[PDB]
Amino acid sequence: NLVKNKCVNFNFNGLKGTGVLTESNKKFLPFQQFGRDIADTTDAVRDP
Amino acid sequence: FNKVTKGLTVLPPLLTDEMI
Repeated sequence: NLVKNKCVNFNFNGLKGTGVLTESNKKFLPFQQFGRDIADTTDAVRDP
Repeated sequence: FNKVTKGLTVLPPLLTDEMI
């Protein structure tokens, strides 16, 4: 099971990331997995 | 402001934009 607003070292299908998970108001398609900003840090992830 | 553009640390200015 996943957590919301509770920092963890989450592994979304091989993607290891740390931080707080907050709901996103920008919506791509779920198959479109993740993006990166100007700093190239991962910005979002979709869970199965 | 309009024209300017993990493991990274930025410390806030001791004098923020407001105080500057």
